[PDB]
Amino acid sequence: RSPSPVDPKRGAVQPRYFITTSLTEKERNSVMEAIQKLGQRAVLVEILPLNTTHIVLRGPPRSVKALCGVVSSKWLVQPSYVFDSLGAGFWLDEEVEGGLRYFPPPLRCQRFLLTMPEGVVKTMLQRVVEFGGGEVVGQDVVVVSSGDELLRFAISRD
Repeated sequence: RSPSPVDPKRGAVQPRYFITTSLTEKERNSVMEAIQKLGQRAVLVEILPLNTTHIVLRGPPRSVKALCGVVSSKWLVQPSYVFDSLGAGFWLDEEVEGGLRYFPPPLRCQRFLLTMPEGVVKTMLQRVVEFGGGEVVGQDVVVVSSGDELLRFAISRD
């Protein structure tokens, strides 16, 4: 988060399709109202809607939707990205605002060995791996014992 206070860097003038994840109802409604107020080709719109480009979340990626965004090259931005852009009068540059985007998709065509017992956590991680174009092994493998390990792998590629 480092825009210039004089001439803050403008983001590209193009459609932005926002969803939110794991926000409180109050913060979600505030984010929605700000997106609608700023406009300028942004819209608040499967695990992710097929038209998703941006995911608003508070804090680091933790939910299934946030992890699917990490591995499918969506922008992951804090609520401040929306409120700061409304304050500037235009959509700010996502990277200057501290937004996260991992390109190309970091799990694509990679094989993952989930060294954990069966359960909802394993199931969710298999869904994330597949959402990112990877394969879960049922040798060139990435061993994962936690979602944190998969996340740290996904953000450290290229």
